[PDB]
Amino acid sequence: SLVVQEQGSFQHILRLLNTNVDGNIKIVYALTTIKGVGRRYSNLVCKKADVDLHKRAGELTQEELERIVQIMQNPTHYKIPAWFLNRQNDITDGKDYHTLANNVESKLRDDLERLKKIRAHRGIRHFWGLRVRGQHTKTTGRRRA
Amino acid sequence: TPVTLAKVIKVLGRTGSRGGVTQVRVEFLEDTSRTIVRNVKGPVRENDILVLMESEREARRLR
Amino acid sequence: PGVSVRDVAAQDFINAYASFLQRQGKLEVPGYVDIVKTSSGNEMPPQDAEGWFYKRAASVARHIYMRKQVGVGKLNKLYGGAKSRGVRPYKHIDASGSINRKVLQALEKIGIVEISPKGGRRISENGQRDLDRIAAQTLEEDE
Amino acid sequence: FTPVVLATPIPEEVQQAQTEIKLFNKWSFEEVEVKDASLVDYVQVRQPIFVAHTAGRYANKRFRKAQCPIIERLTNSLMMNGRNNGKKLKAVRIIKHTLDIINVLTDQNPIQVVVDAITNTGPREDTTRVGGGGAARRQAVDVSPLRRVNQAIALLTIGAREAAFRNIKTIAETLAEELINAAKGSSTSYAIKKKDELERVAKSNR
Amino acid sequence: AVPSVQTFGKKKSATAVAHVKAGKGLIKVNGSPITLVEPEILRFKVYEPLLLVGLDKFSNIDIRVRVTGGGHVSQVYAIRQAIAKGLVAYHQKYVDEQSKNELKKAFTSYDRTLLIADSRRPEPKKFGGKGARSRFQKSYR
Amino acid sequence: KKKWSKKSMKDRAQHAVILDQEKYDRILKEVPTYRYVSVSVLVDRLKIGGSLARIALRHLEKEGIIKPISKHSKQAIYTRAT
Amino acid sequence: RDLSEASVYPEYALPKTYNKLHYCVSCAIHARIVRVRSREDRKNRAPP
RNA sequence: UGACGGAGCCAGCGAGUCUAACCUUGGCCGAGAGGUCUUGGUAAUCUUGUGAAACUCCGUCGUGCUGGGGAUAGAGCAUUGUAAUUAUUGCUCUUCAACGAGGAAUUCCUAGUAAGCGCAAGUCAUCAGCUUGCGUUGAUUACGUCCCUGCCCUUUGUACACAC
RNA sequence: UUAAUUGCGAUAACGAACGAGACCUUAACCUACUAAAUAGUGGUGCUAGCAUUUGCUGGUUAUCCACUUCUUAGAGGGACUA
Repeated sequence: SLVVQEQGSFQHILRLLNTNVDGNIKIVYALTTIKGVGRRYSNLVCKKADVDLHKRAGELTQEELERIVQIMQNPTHYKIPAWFLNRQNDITDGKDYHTLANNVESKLRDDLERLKKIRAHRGIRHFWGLRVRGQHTKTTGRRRA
Repeated sequence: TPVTLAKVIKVLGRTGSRGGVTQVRVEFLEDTSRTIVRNVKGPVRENDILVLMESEREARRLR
Repeated sequence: PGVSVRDVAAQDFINAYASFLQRQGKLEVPGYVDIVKTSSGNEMPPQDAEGWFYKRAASVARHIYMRKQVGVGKLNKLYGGAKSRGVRPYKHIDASGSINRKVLQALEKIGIVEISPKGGRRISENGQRDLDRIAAQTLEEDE
Repeated sequence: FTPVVLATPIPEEVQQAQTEIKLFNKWSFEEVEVKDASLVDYVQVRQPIFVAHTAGRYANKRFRKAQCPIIERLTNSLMMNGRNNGKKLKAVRIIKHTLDIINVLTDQNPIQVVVDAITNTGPREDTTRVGGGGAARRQAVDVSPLRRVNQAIALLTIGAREAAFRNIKTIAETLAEELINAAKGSSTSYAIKKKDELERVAKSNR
Repeated sequence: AVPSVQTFGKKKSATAVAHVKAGKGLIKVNGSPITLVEPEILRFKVYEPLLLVGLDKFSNIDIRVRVTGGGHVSQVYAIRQAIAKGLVAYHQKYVDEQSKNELKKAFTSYDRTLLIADSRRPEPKKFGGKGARSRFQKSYR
Repeated sequence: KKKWSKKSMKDRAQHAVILDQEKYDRILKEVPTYRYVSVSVLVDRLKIGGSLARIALRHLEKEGIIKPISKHSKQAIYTRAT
Repeated sequence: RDLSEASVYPEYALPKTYNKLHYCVSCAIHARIVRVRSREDRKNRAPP
């Protein structure tokens, strides 16, 4: 088959977008391993980058990595219809922001602490560790420890 | 294992506590007029062939 | 003696029509293809980016040729499927009305398929001719 | 001699197979006589069948199943374990693949190796629950040809599905391997091991 | 007057009307040939009568089958019963009644259900259960 | 609750997605004398990845030694033509 | 049959065993040597 | 024997505005609800062949707790209601906590019934995981027995008769 | 004996009544008594693909002929173990 040198390019565990990724899988699903972005966004980004999906995750160019970096930095600069994103009309400004693996958890914690600080029923429920979406808790949610 | 071939000559009737077994009488191809009482786990009907690993036993009555 | 899409197998003929339309490339694609999932029940988008729209157009055009008059709601009901609604049991969900309507509009623009009276849409004369020509190309290539 | 042709195309090989002598596509129902007198009069022989899928009235009388085909019985048992209920189309696809695999291997008669596997896996001594009194015991009971073939079919099916659960090999090749292993005799196939273990306990409590 | 005979094969809900007349020797379903529906299994299933009787009996006979109702297996069963009955009606009305008798003898010898329509009509479902005979569940406490 | 397990190491297969000459020549000299060939055959008798087995099957059939008996999805059967 | 074919002596008499089993009322009823009868036919001295 | 992506894509007994709306056939936009006129009406002709699902083919995932979980939680559009906020409901996005024939026990199943999958009416100002009916594939051990749970008749014993 | 105090029968019983049956619907086989632009065939009012070879798929009412032997019908036929 195609011969690639047995250099450091093949590693058992590698770093990607501040997370850890194991290869030997598809590039798209390696992106799904990234926290906050899954199969839909990964396949959208790959398809709009026009990189062949049937190709493996062994050879990837520096220009392609910078391409993905720029896509995630400015998705709207890449003509994306802005409803695939996971934060529409944010409370801080109202723009469209795409989270990172850390940004999604920081944003989730920020809105959680915001609900607690504002002392809504949702915030009280999140504090008490109960179900907030109106589920039936009389027979569910026992092993909460 | 010595295997003997015998053919059922009369289905005597279903027996057992739950009825899951049937007592039949079987005749041996060799030594004409040699018949043995055997039991059946599944169905059994007239003119049916039979394989027996041992044939030196009889079951007469069950209750 | 007698070539007709009914007399030909479906899959190979539609693949041939897709390849022919892909070679020509004059269908006036809407432009927001490769982002849609062809429906609303699918959990994963399709596989080929520049593809599958030729396939959808071939399928709809051939379905119209089989039928007499068919609207966008009929297209969506026809292309729908069972949706995995989590713990709630699977239910039928329609296809994407926007994509069915836009492929009808594209067929209208290319003249393969035309508006019909009493409401609905009918396979056009030149569209039928092209369809049978592709099918006949299939009978000539396989036999 | 002339070839009587029809304008609707029909394959030449199947036309020949029709015109010369009645036969299946790749398997022969002729010269497949067995010496297993205990299991004859239960397996369908001298009745060739074009496709194993039949909507036949087989569960009304007592021994309609005797003249029912055995291949149909195998493909019927292949639909089990819950979600695989029904889907005779899938069942027929899998059995077709299994027979093709058993044809490409072991180039002798495929139905013949199938029936030899059936007879070898069919248990001839079983145990029945005897009340005993308080402590229910096992009773070693011989004699059932219908149950012999029934248990052989059930054993082959559940062994094939147990092999085909949670693994990369498909049910077709698992079933084909189980059938060939049971037919030739290897003391390794799951159906035959279960049959001989049941036999051993039956003889032990005999 | 083109001599056509109308038969029909039935199933749970699959009704197949067969028009058998003197033509060029063709079989067509919904205007598409019986030979090119490509199921790879039901193709052989519907070939069964034609394969068993040969092309001697379809020299100049056109048989058109219009189907409606039931699933795929029910439809192919209705197709096969309708085409068998249509050939029987043709060989009785126009070809020799002896030919019809021998055709039906061959059909029966291959399979007795070829001539007889299935009649296992679905059983209605009663209250207190999800199906016709199955009950819901008997929980005591 | 209870983990219902012992937390021991599993099979931990090393399914090869990339290879070299030392394995390519081995598979090339091994694909003969194989009465029945499929994805399962390749994986179990070669200890190679599923994708690599599929690619090798496609390439070998495109060259042409084995011929197919069934093209049905999820089950491909190839037998070498003598 | 087996004893007749394995016998040395032909036309063997093949004797039979004779004994008298005395049952108490409880054991006889339990083992169904006798059984509870209707009042009118308790007076049937005649065996069947 | 699975999830998904593409080509086929099959039932009727079921429902429907008159003192002010029922299920929907659209020129325009979106995988989403919504407007301009009535093609539908006092109804086998209109919705509706209700083109509704595991079902037939080419691939991806491929045994590694994976693409089976939306359990759970935060961002935007909306039919209904003069208030859907403690997701009524639908559609775009994510974490990975159980799952190696599932212990004591316990429930249903004789010809198209078990089971699988789907459709219609009921409750309704708005949504089915329910019930009542229907449709698709379809069942080896049942023409046997009281061993367990119950019965029916006869005989029998009883110190029982709100009756073991 | 099957589901039956279902019957055949012996008999201080004979003759009855109610339950079971009997009954009323449901799905099945009707090439009949009577059928509509709601399920079609040939010419046609208009038109295309395989061609001047006899057909299919298409698309429409008043311009008509033969039928409900597929949907549904009403004095209705058989199945009662013949």
